[PDB]
Amino acid sequence: DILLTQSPAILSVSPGERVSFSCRASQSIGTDIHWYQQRTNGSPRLLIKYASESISGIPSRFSGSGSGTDFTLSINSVESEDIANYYCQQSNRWPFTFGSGTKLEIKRADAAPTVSIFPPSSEQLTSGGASVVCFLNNFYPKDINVKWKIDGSERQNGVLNSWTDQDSKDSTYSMSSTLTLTKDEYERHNSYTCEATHKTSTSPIVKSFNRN
Amino acid sequence: QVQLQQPGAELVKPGASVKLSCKASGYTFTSDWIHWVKQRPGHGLEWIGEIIPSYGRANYNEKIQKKATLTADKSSSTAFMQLSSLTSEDSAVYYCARERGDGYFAVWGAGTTVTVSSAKTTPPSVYPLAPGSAAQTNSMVTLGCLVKGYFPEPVTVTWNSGSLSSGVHTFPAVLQSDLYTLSSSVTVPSSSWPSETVTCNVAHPASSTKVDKKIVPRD
Amino acid sequence: QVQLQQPGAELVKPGASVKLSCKASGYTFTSDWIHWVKQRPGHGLEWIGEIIPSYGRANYNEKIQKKATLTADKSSSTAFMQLSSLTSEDSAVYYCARERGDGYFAVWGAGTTVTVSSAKTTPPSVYPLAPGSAAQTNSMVTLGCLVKGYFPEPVTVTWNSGSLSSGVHTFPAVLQSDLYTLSSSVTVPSSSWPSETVTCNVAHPASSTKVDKKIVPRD
Amino acid sequence: SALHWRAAGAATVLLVIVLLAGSYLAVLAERGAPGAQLITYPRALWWSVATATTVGYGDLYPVTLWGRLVAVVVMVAGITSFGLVTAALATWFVGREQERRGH
Ligand code: NA
Ligand code: NA
Repeated sequence: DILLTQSPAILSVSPGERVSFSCRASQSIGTDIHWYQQRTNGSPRLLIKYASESISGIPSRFSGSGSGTDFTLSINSVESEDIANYYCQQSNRWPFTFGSGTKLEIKRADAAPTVSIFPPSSEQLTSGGASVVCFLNNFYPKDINVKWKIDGSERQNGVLNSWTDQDSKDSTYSMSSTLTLTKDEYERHNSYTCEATHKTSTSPIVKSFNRN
Repeated sequence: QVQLQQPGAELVKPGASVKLSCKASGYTFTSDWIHWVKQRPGHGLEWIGEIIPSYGRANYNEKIQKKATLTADKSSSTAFMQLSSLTSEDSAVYYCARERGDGYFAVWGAGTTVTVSSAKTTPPSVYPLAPGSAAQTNSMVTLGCLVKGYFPEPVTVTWNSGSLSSGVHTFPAVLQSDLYTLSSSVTVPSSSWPSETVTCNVAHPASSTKVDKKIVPRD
Repeated sequence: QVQLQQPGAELVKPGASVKLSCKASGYTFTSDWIHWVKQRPGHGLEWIGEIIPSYGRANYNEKIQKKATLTADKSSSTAFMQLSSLTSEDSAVYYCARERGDGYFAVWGAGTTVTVSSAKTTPPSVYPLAPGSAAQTNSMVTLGCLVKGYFPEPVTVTWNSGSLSSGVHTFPAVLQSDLYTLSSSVTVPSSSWPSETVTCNVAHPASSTKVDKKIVPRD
Repeated sequence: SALHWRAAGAATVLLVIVLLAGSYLAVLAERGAPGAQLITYPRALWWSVATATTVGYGDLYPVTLWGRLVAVVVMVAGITSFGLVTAALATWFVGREQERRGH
């Protein structure tokens, strides 16, 4: 069993630069190695077969290097679409083995979030449920704090937050905040506010709606 | 065209067994090998096995426990994986891949999201999200729809049946009391909506349900 | 005799392309291989490629980006290197070398000093440097000439057309506002100068200019 | 079209089939054994060519029983072929020597 080691784990780079992922085998394997790209939720995609040989359909930016134990996958002019996990796979001896993987990350310019508040639908209210959804879209860096206020008073219970991995469209991040309350709780309150605190602005970017 | 086809999701009770399918079109040689790869949430890829359909000889990863058993139907060009006595550690996405017998796996399958739990299958609750009458807009307007109260993963969310794609974020699900919850957002030029119809398409393969909901402004 | 011949310098604008030449005399077999080596300022040697002129098959370093493309003219015994889309990282000395196909590079070229910048070519300003009437001498007398206001590198400085060599220091150029500046010194026995003529020869290949200036005492 | 020339052609044709089948069978036999190198068809092909010509490179050799049985079949077929060519060549030269002396 050939052990493959991909160092480092996470790799950060500037946009338009050259990048290089290394994959080392436990013993000499010649050129019997293959690279795969896998984005979020998607299935693995073959990039470079037999160390250097390219697959048609694959961008000319991708090129493979190395023989023996040291192997390298390189991208010239790294763009948003390249943000993914990268896997090396050997075929020298049985059984076939994969590398741990290397995640590519793009360090871009700072971006302010696109805050949007949404009242619960009347369809949800028909079933007797209430949820105020607030999106924070296309911000950089990923570090952001979301604050919920009801009628001016802070709320913590029922808040569920979900973050996205770096977006393959524009190299940014997005968060979704969901404040879940019972219909009865929603009916006895007036205003609901979604605050966003980010590195780009010292003042909290807020969005508010009244139930009236 | 899409070569390999797998069921989206499979729900299994702890201790019970499951057979996974993988049919293939296009070029299907006698020399072809169908492999199976295991990927746990936030983990790397893990080779489990391989089988040549034309002879039926299968090989298995002996490093991990041999939970699987590989068989193949010749006439239908479909490969199968029989997994039995499953624990929580078996809850993973399972891929099938075509290997021409020359090392690399050229074409991959969609993946079967297998969840090992005692809970029952729940269809999703799709609710639209339109901007409040108090909030204003500029050149772009952001819309969305909420998906909540379903089990298990995953759900496929597209906009206008996938035709609308640029500027769409589908946020990862959160688990709370045996039920998942996620949201998807879409950003279109302010001029287009709602004079041009916008609809999110949500598919839940575990309950075999697909529902559509058009985004309309608040009253 | 000098086997391989290269142009001294080549100026290229950022993003533009350039072809580099390398002709060879002496023994020129069919089995011969012409390589190309890259050396950045204060850096090691870096193999880029190789080509057999008699067949035209070329091989390139895949570790770094394939910027170059190798071709060869048979009748003239000249090898070429086509480099395109150049950045500041491409600013280096490029050698060509003859390899008999047995590993080592026996004979090397002079090297082409390629500079990637948007600035224009500037001929040098050569001014002589004679000792001041206040300063005295002993057994040896040190003279010199200043080279300033030129772009880009390099410049070839010799004394009495290279015939005078022992005790000569040619100082490295300094860059200031898109223009280089250097100096060269010569130390001769006090008896010789100026009863015997002393002249520094400055050549600037980028502007294709060569100028001479005889050192004479101050008034 | 004499026997020895027919047989040599038949042996050469047969050998190629033995090579191709031999490559295919090697892969099917080797896969499953941990550390096995003859697990890809193009690799096994050139292995067969080497093995048929009685040439071995390093540790490029089957580890399984059936894989080694395939190797035996490849080897025997290889030697039989290149032994049959010699025999066919010998028959041609002895025939002409019979004509050379008017026998
Ligand atoms: Na031998
Ligand atoms: Na040997």
